[PDB]
Amino acid sequence: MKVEIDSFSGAKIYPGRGTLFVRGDSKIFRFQNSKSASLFKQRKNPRRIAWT
Amino acid sequence: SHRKYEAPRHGHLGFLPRKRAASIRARVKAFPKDDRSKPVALTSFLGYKAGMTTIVRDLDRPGSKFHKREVVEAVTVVDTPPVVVVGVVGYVETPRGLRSLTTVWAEHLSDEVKRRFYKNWYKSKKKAFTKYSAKYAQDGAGIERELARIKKYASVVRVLVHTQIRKTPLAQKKAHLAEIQLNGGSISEKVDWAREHFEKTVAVDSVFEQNEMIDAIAVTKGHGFEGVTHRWGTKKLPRKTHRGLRKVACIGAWHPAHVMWSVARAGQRGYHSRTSINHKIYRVGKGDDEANGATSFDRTKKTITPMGGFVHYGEIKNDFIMVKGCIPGNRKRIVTLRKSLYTNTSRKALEEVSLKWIDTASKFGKGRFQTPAEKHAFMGTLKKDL
Amino acid sequence: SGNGAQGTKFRISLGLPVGAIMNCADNSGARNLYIIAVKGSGSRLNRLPAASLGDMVMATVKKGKPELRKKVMPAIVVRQAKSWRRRDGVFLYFEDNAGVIANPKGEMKGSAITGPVGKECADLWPRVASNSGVVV
RNA sequence: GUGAACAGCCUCUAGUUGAUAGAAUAAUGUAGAUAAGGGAAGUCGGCAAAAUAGAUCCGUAACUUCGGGAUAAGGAUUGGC
RNA sequence: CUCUUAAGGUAGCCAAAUGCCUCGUCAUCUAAUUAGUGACGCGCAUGAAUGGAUUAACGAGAUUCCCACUGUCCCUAUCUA
RNA sequence: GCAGUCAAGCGUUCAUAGCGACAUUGCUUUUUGAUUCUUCGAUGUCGGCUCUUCCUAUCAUACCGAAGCAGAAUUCGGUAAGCGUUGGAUUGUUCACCCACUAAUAGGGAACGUGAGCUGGGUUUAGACCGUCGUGAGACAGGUUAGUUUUACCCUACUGAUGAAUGUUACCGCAAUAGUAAUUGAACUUAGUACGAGAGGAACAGUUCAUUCGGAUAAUUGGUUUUUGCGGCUGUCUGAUCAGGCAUUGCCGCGAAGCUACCAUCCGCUGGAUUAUGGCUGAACGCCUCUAAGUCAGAAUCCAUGCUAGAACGCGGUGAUUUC
Repeated sequence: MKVEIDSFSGAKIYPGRGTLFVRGDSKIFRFQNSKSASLFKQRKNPRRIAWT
Repeated sequence: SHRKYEAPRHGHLGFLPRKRAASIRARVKAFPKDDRSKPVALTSFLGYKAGMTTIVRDLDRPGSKFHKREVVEAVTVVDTPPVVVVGVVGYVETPRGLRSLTTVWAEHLSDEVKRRFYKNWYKSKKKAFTKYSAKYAQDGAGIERELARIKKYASVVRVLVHTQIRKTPLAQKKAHLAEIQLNGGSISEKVDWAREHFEKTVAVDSVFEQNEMIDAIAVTKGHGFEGVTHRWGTKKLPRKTHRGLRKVACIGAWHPAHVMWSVARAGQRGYHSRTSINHKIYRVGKGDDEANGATSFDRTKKTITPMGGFVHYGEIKNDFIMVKGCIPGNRKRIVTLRKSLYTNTSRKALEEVSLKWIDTASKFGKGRFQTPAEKHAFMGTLKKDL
Repeated sequence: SGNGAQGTKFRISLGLPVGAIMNCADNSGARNLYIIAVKGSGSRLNRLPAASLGDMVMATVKKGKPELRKKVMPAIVVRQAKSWRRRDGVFLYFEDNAGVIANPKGEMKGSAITGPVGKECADLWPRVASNSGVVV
């Protein structure tokens, strides 16, 4: 098991928790949870969001 | 007519009658086949489930693409505080079924169990096992003899056993109780093991062991009066159905001139009792041990207890168990474990699993931190800290 | 799947049934494929065939060159767009439903592929994994 | 008052507060709703529903009784200070 | 050539809301079509104010295909009153 | 429609591997007829949807035999209904055709199952068009178009629930009985082996996965939101602000808990008796023979194990059994 960071939010992602998203530019993103993922689908700014 | 498209039935008929249970607790309709070769030990145990959590390990299945690779799995906790023995009893054969002839009982009994016999305890004299007690206070007289009365007879022996519930978080204040069959040899010895074990506490660590397969026997959840769609997974009917669609249509033909037992119909869904076999153990629980939650590889003083606690259940201060999977029964329910009936090879009942990591994250949310410490380190100080 | 599967497959949430359309990640000359069947599929009353990554199907070309169009041909998924689970525990989903073309036995009739693909179809059908520059 | 507007929504004067009520919250229902991936494969049949929806600006087909088609299509924009 | 007509269906039109045999023959749209469209015509039994051929616009009219849309379906779930 | 018989012939040769003429015996009621017995003081009229059950004359799945069967694949046959038997275009369709997946894509009954269970597409009223016939109202298993689908609260049956009486009451518990369920395929090895001239090309064991079904759970993923929990936006009222009200839950973003999903996860047994069949010994019949006596092994079979209710008139064991 390896521990990661949220491609949106900046959190440790423990195994089989959260999700992953992929993008046809081969790029990978990780999400702890549906919140961050939904912001992502909303194509949002994790630098204007506060709690990141 | 020759039903046009010939498909599966819905349902299992061999779980009927789908009804509520006689009891919340699940009796053991059979026990393992004994060999008169062994030491004495039980064939079962009882415990209170508390929830699930998640487990990380490394697979050794030589041919799986995940061989020697990490995986995750889903397990549950079963609070196994040390069972008590209170009395045994004896059974013997007949032409017409095994049959009891004595129930011997200890001298001193916990108040937390004799409440089982009562329904309005708070206004009683408690007056129980008392004229029996005075059978003791003589050397063994009326008592040992029955044990001998059993040894004379009684192919099959069992043990009346109960819990020190009060340690559990719950406020049931009424222990449960049950039988267990014994599976050493030498019934004359079995009873003697027991006669020693009267009022003597027992822990499962003696009995079960890690990487062992078992069965589980318990009473599934309750949901209640349900419809023919869910209770049986029948179809939902289309949009333009008069008088509801969450139905079954043709419960039967003209002739036969009745309704068959084989038809999806409404009725209770849950509080049944079920038999869940072959769920491996991955770890034993030690109430008198911090780092129950640890592994070889993780190594923090973490227990199994999650941050903010289990849902509806709470702490795991007692001993405990970890078993692979999702077992029948819900939080706070008494669960009758049981050793298997037989010898499963399977190339999976034989794997010495080692644990890598155990998730303690809160389940009252979408948990991040295993722990306040970790949590504190990451976020840092707050307006609460000084 | 079938004749060409370089081994086998741990299940993944089927998310590309019939009537469906999925892009083409190769350079064969088609922009879409029309998923209509699956190999070795289930068999059930008014359930539809479902199809997943690594699976081999039959499809048809709507948009592209006429030598391709208006006929059936085998295809192979490489991207699902539906969140499946890997026994590492994780849930991952591409952003596209994407497949390619082949003969029955696993020869890409094209010459290369774009974008990501999944280790499943990769290790299950080799040639793909050759012409892939990317995998996850 | 918003708004184009006696549209809908809210409010003042004036009038009402009336339809058997209470605790519960299972099925089946009625009426409204929401749903991943897919997208009519259901289907007799896209019935229901969902989407589009205003205003400004641009762009605008074949056919045509040359009057229309035409909100054509199809695209953008819209806040607050 | 010939029988016959009071006259012998002209021009136009179609498997058409009229074409039994008919799921007519060909081509198309489809992966695939008794459908839909186009065309052919010995047309059981088309056809000229019994109105023929066509026709812009209009149509809660019928019929087909495509895009978008969506719990119609896969495949079923949940909440509400 | 289905099955047999005798064997002219075909099959290189060969009647009977597989086939079968000329004739012939029968069977089923799933076609359609035939009859008119019931029902015209009314049994809801085709088809589809859903749901269950049942049969066998078996497509597949098990086990075996036969082959003109080397292997391979195929074919004829046998016990077996246990288990399975699909997605779709067009047609109102039944039926049929086509496509495609398939291990396989078998036939059928149940008041031509099934309308107080749907639908109402066709048929089969009334309106309307056309064509042919008819002087005409009008007709046409000729076409087309639109056209109200009622009632259960009763009895039973099915499901689930409760329940008086057996000295009371409580706890543990046996099991008559009844039901039952798991099924199917692929990949790797074997094995490019066996076999075969070669082309080609296997099998059991064994491992990993999956299909269909079932039963449980809901850690995580996803879904759902009246937690009206949080925050956001409009419109309007509260003098302002603050905090808020209505907007048939105002709308939006999140959204814990709960529920839930092959959209998620886990699990799904081992022994016996046997069929077919092949066999041991061995008679009749001084030989032989799987059989008569006897006997062996052996199937997806049967019964058990196991799993599920617990007989409300089946039961044991056991604790305690009121005083003014």
